[PDB]
Amino acid sequence: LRDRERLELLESMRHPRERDFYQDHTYHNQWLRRDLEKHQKQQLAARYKYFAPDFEISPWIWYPGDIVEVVSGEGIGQRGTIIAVIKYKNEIVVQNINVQDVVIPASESRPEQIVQREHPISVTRVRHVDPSTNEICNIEMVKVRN
Amino acid sequence: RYAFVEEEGVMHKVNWGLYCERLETELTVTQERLPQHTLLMKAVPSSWKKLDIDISVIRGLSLREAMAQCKLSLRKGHQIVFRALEMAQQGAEAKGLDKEHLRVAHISCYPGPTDKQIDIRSKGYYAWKTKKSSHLVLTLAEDPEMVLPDRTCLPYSSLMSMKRAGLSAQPTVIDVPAITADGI
Amino acid sequence: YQRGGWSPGSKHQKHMTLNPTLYLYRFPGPHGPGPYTMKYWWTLGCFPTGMEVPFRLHEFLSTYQQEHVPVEVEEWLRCYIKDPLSELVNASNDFFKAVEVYPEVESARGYKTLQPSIAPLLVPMKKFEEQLGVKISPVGLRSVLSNPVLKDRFLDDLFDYKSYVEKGGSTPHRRLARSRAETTADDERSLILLLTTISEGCINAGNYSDAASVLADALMFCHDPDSQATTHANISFASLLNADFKGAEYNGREAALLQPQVKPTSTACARGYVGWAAAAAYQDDFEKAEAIVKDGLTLYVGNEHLEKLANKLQALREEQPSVYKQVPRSLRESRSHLPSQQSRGLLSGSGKGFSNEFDWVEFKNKLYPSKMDPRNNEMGSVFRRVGDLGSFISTSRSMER
Amino acid sequence: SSIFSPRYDWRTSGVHDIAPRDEGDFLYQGPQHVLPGAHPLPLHHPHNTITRPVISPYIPSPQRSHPYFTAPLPELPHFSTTKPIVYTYGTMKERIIAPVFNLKNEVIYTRELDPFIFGMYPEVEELSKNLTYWMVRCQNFASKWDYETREIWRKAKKNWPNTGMGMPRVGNRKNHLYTWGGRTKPSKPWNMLMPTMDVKTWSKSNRMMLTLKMLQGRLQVVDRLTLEEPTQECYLELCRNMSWDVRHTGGGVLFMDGGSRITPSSEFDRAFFFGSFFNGRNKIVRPTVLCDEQYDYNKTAAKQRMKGPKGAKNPIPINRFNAYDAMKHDRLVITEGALMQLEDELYEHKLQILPPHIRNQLPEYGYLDSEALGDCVPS
Amino acid sequence: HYRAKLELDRIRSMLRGRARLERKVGLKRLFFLMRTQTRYRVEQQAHWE
Amino acid sequence: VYGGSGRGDLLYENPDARRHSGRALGVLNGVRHSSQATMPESGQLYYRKLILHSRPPNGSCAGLQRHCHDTCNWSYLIPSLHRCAESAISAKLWEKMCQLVNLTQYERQRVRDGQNLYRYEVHQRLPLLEESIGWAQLDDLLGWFRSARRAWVRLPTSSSAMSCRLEGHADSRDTTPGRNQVFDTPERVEQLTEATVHRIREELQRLNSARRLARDEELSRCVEEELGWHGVAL
Amino acid sequence: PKRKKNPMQLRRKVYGLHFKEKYLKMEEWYYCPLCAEPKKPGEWCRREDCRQIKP
Amino acid sequence: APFKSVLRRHKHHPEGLPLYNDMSKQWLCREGERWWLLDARGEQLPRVAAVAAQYITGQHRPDFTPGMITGDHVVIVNIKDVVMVGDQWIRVPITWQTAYPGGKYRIRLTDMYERDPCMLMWWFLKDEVNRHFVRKLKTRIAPLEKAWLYEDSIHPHADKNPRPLCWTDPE
RNA sequence: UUUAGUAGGUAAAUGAAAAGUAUAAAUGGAUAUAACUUAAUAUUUAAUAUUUGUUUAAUGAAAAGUAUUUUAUAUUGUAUAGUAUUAUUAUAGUGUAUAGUUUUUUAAAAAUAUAGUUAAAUAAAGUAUGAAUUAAUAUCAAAAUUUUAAUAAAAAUUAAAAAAUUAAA
RNA sequence: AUUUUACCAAUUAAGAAGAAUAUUAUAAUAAUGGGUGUCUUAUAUUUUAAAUAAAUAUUUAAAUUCCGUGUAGUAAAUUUAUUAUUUGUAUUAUUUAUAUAAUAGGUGUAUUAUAUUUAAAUUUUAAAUUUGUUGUUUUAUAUUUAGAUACAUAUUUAUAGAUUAAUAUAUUUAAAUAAUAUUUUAAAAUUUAUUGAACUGUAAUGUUACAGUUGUAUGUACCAAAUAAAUAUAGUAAGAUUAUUUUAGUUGA
Ligand code: FES
Repeated sequence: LRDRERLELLESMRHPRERDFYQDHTYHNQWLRRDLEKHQKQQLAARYKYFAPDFEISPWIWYPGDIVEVVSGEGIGQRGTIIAVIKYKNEIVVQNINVQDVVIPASESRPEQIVQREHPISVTRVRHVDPSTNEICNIEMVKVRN
Repeated sequence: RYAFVEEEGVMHKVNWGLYCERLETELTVTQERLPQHTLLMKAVPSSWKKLDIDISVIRGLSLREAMAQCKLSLRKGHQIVFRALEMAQQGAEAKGLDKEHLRVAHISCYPGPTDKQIDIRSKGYYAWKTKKSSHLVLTLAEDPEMVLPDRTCLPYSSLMSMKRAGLSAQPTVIDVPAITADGI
Repeated sequence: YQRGGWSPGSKHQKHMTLNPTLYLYRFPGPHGPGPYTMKYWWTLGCFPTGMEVPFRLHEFLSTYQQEHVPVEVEEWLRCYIKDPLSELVNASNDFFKAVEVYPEVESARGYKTLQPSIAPLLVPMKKFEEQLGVKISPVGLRSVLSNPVLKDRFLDDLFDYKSYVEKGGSTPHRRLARSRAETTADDERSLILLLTTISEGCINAGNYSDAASVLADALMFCHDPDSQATTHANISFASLLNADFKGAEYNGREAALLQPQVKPTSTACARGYVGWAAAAAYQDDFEKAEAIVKDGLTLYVGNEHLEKLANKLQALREEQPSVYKQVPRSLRESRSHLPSQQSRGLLSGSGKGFSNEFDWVEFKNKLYPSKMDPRNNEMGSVFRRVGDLGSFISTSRSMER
Repeated sequence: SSIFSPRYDWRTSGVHDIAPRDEGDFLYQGPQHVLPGAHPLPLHHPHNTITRPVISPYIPSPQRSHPYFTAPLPELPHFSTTKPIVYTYGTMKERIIAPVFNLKNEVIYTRELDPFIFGMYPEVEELSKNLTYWMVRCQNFASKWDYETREIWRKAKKNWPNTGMGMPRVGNRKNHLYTWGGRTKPSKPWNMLMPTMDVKTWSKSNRMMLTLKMLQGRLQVVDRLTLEEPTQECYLELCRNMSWDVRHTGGGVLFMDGGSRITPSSEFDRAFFFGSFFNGRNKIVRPTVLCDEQYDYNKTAAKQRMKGPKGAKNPIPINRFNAYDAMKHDRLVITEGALMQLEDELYEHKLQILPPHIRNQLPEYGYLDSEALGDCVPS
Repeated sequence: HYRAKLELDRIRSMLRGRARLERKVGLKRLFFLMRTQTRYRVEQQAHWE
Repeated sequence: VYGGSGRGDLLYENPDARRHSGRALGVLNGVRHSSQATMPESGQLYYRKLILHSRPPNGSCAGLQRHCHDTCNWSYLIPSLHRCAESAISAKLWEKMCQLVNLTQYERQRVRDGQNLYRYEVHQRLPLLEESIGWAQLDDLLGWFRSARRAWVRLPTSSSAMSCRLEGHADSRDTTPGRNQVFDTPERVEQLTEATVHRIREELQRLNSARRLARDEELSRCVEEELGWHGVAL
Repeated sequence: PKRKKNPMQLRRKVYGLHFKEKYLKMEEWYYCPLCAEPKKPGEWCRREDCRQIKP
Repeated sequence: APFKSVLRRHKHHPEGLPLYNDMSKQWLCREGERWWLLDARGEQLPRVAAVAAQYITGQHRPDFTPGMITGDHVVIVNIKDVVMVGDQWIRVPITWQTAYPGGKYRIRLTDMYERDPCMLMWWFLKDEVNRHFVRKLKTRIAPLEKAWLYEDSIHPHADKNPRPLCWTDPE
């Protein structure tokens, strides 16, 4: 009954005689810059931990079009091509590795449709594969004068 | 990770993940296959102490009589129970259970969230009034052998008043031939 | 002075000197926000104290992020929608498989065995309903599967529907595309028969509203005159059992009007006449019912249903002299006698102490207290206390208003 | 729990699942059956030669006073001791001769070991003195800081009268009774203690520990501890060749680098010191067992801003050889340079310990040939 | 001071209502019962039997 | 055995051992004597009876008023095995195996774990299946064979996992009564396979429109292919 | 307001009769012949037929 | 644990109080019961009461158990002829009391006899039964109901053949 | 209440772990323990007190509020006090006199407050909401008698004390 | 025809990052008062003084003295130095949250004394206080948690008197040179520095002026006022004080 959908049901169930005063205004001013609850702060940090300074990877060896193999997580040993890369999150999107349904809420012109797209994968999970060796190989950034 | 299970008198290692997923799947499917619909209403606007009384009143009744008593009562708990019964009846209808054979197999409440309100008092004293809420569990099962009392009977006063008005004491029952698809 | 803990959540009393506090009108407790604080949250947008910081990030993620879609994706999703014909074929296949593998009820002696719950049939049913634009009643399906004869008459119809659809026939889709004329096809006839079987199961269960809805969908599908007559008769009977006299009368009249288009062998016309007469009788117009029965007899002399209804009306007529006339026009419908009517009254009836004209009054789409009801300026109405807004006196009485 | 308490046996069922495992659970056939780990003595670390093999000519049997050679066998070029050996009180009174290995894990010759160093029979009281000193000294005293009543940051004023309110008489509630409050006498780094060790006791205990390792056969003399390159791969390769188990769960190795026989050095070899930085358990220590005489300038609270524990202000450095490290690391490796330095630094102490009727004979037998006086070529 | 806390909480299930629900009340009642039973056994049970 | 895992329950629960607990037990609900404070005498039949029967009804067991579930129904037991096999082996892997020995080590270990889990589940469900043989159904027996095939376990009709009995010396096995242990698992499974084959034959004999013709044809083709795969005829 | 109460001391009230009459009562009702709703004798609706003839 | 309901049977309740002779309880056994006849002619009232109580409470049986309430019925006859040693008939008081302030009733054995001698015998039997069992209402009550009193020599228990009760005094 | 058997070291008050004292790493109870000062929580009081929104005759400042005036309608700024509250309660400076300038439940009684002798009104239970002082307490303490170290429901004897609801010191 | 007595029962496995660039100590290299939504204007933005102080001192002797309130250059610019967001989550150790809850439809009795079911018997607080040892006195609703410091032990280098008032005399047997600590809560307190006249009390004509060795009963709902700092002979107030199964002397001198 704490949901907006059941708010009307809750109000109807509540007796008429019991009155709730501050329906439109409030005693304490609500335009003061104050903090949130500890659990809310923790949820914010967990949801966006990439806001921290120097969160990205400095060398950043991972670029689209490379070939990598997953070393940990759901799919282990499966390799593919990096479809996309999210640098500020340190995430990768590799074809046919992490496929999950992507629901789309219905609208006035179309109904709900379920679509599957590769989801981002943590950078540390995958390792580069050398095309010549076709095996897992350590990579390092190098500088060359073209 | 392996889980030990007693098999043939000795402990045997099985895949722990498969073991857990199988256990949870079996529990869920067994509960679903049970011929009953269970509903949980959270944050009921009624103190659990008071709501327990109405729950005990409504306990162990057929759905018809439970609804009738809740509608004929004047209690917050009874109104909440009526709402819960309506929701559970809709759920049972969607699940396929037979409405005419529905019965209440479990009705209980336990304390839920609790808001607090400040109540000023003279001499500078104050306290915190407690706004209580309850969690209501309502289970509707089916009892095909259940036989319901005949409540269509009405007082002789009503009978003779209707007779004076010209109405018929008995219902005007008309035989209704069953639907058929012979013409198709 | 101080008796309990210093925190606001402590129960017992405190004093201003020892434990001074701010004026917190109402705040959550140790066990999380309650219904009252959540009502404040949804209405005012924040807890009534105001010291709390609104935080609906999870709600935003649930609604706005989920419903957000770029223009190109929104434009291409419609083009990449699945194939309706193949999806319908797969839905029919899985539905038939589930129905076939549904276990048969054990005929126990001495008591009634509980019918096994239908868990796996819902999803196939849901997809089949979505594909065909029809709505099947789970209670009806349960009853059909429990009954052995109805189970076979449903399985054969479903198999015929599957075969005719796989043979390349989608009558509803083809008709819709052409409209964007002909008669009913084998596939459409099989679908109508399946829906009629489901409706019969619903009637056996007691769910007359579901039976009527299923038969209405079948009527929508059908286009043949004979199928229309039969479906109208079935809908009339279902509405009579469901206590929908206007619908029953309309369907019976439509069947009796379609009579000429139907061959003599069919009895749908007689069924429609019987339904119309029964609707009139329930509406308490005995003269009209007798006239309709007379017309039905003149049309099809010897019909068993017409003879039975004529005998019942004759018995009612023999009882009438006790009243010396028919039911007066004043009431003409007051008495209620159907179990469907009793169930409706039990469900939607105005309860004592709530769900009445004194508890809450439903405005256009909103709930109001009885005092604010715009349908009556009774002694408990705020409208009574208004008067003489400034334009004119507007009332002769000079004590209030 | 306590053996005598009823709680020791209040549980009577459910400890074991009566169904045994099908993997390794077995039955007791009889006395002829050899059970793993079974041994009549209470061995808290039931190791054998396969688990933690000993580097010595013989397994330390009770028949032998020590696993090492008792005579200079002619198969090898036996080397005498750098300084003459005099059997002081506590020495084993037996000749200690041990084989010296090279970087290839093969013996090259044999070397005499001084009884005063590797022949002082161990004693548990002295070893425990050393161990307790090391354990107390190796704490992070800076982390032993706790708040105090005067540090709780609360208003210095009675919070309410004695009797007016109705609650217990409490004023300036910074006390330990309150969760936010502190302690009258909390633990502080400057209040903690750092024990003061005596050079005599430290040397005696270290030599007892060395003798204990020698008796257990964990001692190994190596000609050199140099690496081809200062990397870690070379160090790991040397460990593999020498059969040193430096894993975190292999037994461990303690190294007294020092130097070779011809060029003893007080500084660790550069390449080996650089390459010995490895995760696994492997410790490098100085070639000395003595310790600088500990002192405490702040023996009284004269320097009020001293943020250090009361006691010795010159604790033994971590890398110094100690009983704790000797016990933790299975094998001990000592170089010829380390032996030379130990004998050189302990010769004077041994001679001073010797009684007078032997001290007077020392010069007669030639144990006091001073290079400074020209009696002998410089050592 | 030692009291049979752990030993008596085990049998705290043998009491009724408040004693069985609240640890302190049950422990006090069980301690009193044990002491009284000991006294009765050592000074009156033999006489009665 | 009342409050814990019972006859056909899959969860393994040692009632005496306080596993799955976040608290050290302070109060023992089933207590007969005050001496049980320090001498609970758990394990003894009568006191253990008291304790276990005082334990509340968990999810496995059901209260006297709550409606139980017909777990002893063949039409439920068979789909349970089918779901077990489906979860153990993914649809992709099942399709790959059917099309096809070149498999990944992870896939091979997954198949072995699935076979082991299926064998354990069959061991647990064996008494219920044996009791429910009589009033089973042909579709459910065909589903039993299909579930065995999907799990990839070849039933011992006389890879293979049922044919070999689990290791363990007979002097250490749990012979305690009241626990549904099946020491002769391969023999019991072979007897069950023969019984279900005979039941299928009897059902077909008893059974002997386009929908029903197609049903009979598909049923015969299934029966034939499944029995051939499992190494059975008729 | 002098001492705490125990569960049995609280259950004395339910033992009594006033509690049962105030809380644990079942209403006798029937289906109204006109509106087919649950109805208690002596109470009727505001519909014209109900007012004229009171079931 | 055991719980005796607060809703007890009260003398003011229509259900009334029971007769333990017709009751059926785990601690009641009338199978081994016998019937004795005690002729209290010329026998001192306290001695008669003690002798009767010994058989009534069942203490005269070697299988006696304090928990079990089993005893032989005793028909006391000629209670009118019961003797008191000396002037005790008027110098021995019987005292009871009501909850009212006045409350106290002091009466003489002469008055108790003039009202009902069986009442006096019942009083003395009650005194003995309380002397031996006082802590339980059932124990205090049941033996008294086992006892039978008759002032005359005529009793209706002839259909039970109550054997005469023979005993000897301490002297 | 002048003794044995069996338990069982001894004739009564200075805790016990071989598991971070870690090489130990999937089934280690390391169960190793403050009834009154701390903090939080759950109860009793509590079926409680309180609350209950069907009727209005009358201020044009400022300190005081800051409660999002979508565009409220030279420069700058318009509405929504204080007593911890939407409370006893008009903040009155100026100034004026027909704007009806509009939120106070309920079917009795006690008690309590108001209201043709002599020197009769108002405040219910119940539906609904829901505090506070208090709280060692076993399902509890009818009563009388007798006695023990100060009230002694502490002891003993004697006796016979039903449950709920309201009121009464 | 009709109908199922009254009473009595129990807390546990936790669904999800609703716990870390976290808590405390630790860096001997920075430093003109940090203030973002800031954003001219400097008659109007000035804090200095030879003293125990944001600079802080290695021992027991003698010695003024009515309880001796007490110890020197150690190296001379010599390294005991007031450190500090990362070129290691800086390092090392240390500490850590009560959001969340179906639990069972009847083992004991049924005319009243209290857990262990053969019926009975026993049973009806604890701690401190009270030394005339109580019936005096005080505290405790319950759950979980917080809560208090006298080093139970000294292995070879090694070596230790006394004595007179004083001079002096010194026939004549030991020894493991180690110091730092010392319950806990609470005194009518007093001391230092500071604010308050919107309340109240005066003078002036709502406002102004006067204030804690003190202004005019009171000075902002405890007038020996309020705010900030402090651990006074806490002693000759009182209370509390964490570890069962024990192993030896006196019970009013
Ligand atoms: S129709 Fe039922 S009350 Fe009028």
